[PDB]
Amino acid sequence: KKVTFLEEVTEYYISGDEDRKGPW
Amino acid sequence: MLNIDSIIQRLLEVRGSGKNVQLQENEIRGLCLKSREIFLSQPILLELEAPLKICGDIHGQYYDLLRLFEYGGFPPESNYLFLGDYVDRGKQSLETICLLLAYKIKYPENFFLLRGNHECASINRIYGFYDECKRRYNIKLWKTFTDCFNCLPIAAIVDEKIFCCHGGLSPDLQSMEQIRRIMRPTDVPDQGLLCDLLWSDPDKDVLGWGENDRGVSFTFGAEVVAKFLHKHDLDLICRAHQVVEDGYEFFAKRQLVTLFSAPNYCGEFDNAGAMMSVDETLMCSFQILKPAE
Ligand SMILES: [Mn+2]
Repeated sequence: KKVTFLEEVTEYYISGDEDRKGPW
Repeated sequence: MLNIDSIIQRLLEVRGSGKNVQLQENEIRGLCLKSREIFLSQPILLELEAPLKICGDIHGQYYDLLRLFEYGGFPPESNYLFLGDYVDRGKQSLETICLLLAYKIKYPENFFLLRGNHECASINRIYGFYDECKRRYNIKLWKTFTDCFNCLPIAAIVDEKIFCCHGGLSPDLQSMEQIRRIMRPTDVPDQGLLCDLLWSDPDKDVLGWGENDRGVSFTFGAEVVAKFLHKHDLDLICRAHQVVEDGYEFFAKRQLVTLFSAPNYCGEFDNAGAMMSVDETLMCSFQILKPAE
């Protein structure tokens, strides 16, 4: 069992027209 | 009365739409009380097998959590380990932690949640979770979440080669048995082993240990990481707790990775969120969620 890494990374565009801030 | 399947259906209904899901108070309380029993029936240091998917901070970005399952596969299609920080900062901490606890209850040997530094009353009283509970339900409900969070596991080891925790290493950590001996329920203390696991950071300009700029816990350098992996015969440290531009970021020649799964964090950053897939032979790969501009 030996940890390795894949070179390709998968990207997806998602919603940017969205509220993500909360009150505190 | 607790209908887990129904709860999950209601939570997942909102996909494709930041709309709320309003569960009954006794339903949310039930999620906490049942999940607390399961957390305590499992070890505080989890021993897990690949394949699984690993996610860092969510911070109440509920629709972004849904998007992670949409691309990773909904439980139990994939096993999941989350690295903590489910609540605070974002708009929908309640929906977020409710869905994660529901899945923990439904698939307790396929679905795992670690404690982050925000699953701590002294932090999430201030950074939004308490306000959200008070506004939408009441104070009693916040106190019930606290009682549940106090029983979350602290660390996991995947196939005896990947050590996972929210924050990082501790100068006090000499034996895994030390983690195992931590009794629950516990609050997160202001210093010491449990504090460091949830709060410490790597730092490429530190040799050995340093004072952390946050005002809590420590920073540690690359050679601390190396010596730790060699001593315990591990290959990798997987942790969260720092926003990173691409959602993942390597440290010390890929002996440590930071994962962060809240895209566009707070609205105050332009970061992607990432998830790490560990396949059966421990080949790790990354999926990236990126807000349109
Ligand atoms: Mn954190």
